[PDB]
Amino acid sequence: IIGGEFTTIENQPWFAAIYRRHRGGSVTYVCGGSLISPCWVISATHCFIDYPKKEDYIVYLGRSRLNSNTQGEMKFEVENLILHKDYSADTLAHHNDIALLKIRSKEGRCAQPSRTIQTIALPSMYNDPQFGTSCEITGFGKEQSTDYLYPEQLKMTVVKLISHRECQQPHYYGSEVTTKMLCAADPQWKTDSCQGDSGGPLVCSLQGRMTLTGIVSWGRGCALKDKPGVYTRVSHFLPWIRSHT
Amino acid sequence: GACSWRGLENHAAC
Repeated sequence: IIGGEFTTIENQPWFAAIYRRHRGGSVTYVCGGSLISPCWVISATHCFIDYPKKEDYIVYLGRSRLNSNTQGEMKFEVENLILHKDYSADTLAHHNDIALLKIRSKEGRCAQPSRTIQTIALPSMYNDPQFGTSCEITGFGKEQSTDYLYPEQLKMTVVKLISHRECQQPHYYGSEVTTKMLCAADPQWKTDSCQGDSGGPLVCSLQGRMTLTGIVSWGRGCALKDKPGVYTRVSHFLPWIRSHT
Repeated sequence: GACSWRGLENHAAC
């Protein structure tokens, strides 16, 4: 997250921290995700495409820090890793950039809701907020595009939804942006998601409830003029989500 | 570069 503010997991208790085991035992952060039911985390296919083996991943819930434990956190293995069959990528755009992780602990349990671990509501079909609506993004992603490291503490910020029509302008992303994507950005381009925030939640209040409107998918650089963050438009994938969960 | 962007996390070529 470029700009914005530091936060803790209580402010985004559906946030899932996804890591990968190596290859000699080191564990590195991969991407964010969102808990949509006790056993299911939703994220982006691009986070896993190159290394699709479920055994390689660890998921944490109730975690506020990257490399240190947080009191109340839960650690999970990935029972199933479901990537979208229609996924595709070019230099930039990732199409159908959506993934589901079925989570299970060593002891065979799913998530237990608490003050630090809660599910996030899915939107109703084809129902998004109007353009200019302020939404929140959360993650352990880079604080500056040039940074080598990720922040140790969870961050969040606010970005405003941009219309498909504005985002498809040539100076923005042209044809790269489809109707199954949502653009969002800061009016001054001063705050944004960035590398390492992929798979994480874009949350909007809809019909009075915090709703998973988007999943951080792609973009050119970060907090860059005329280059919004691009998000998988969750309201266009409800049949896929329902079937695979 | 592209490897510093959203979209290329956990990629072999990066």
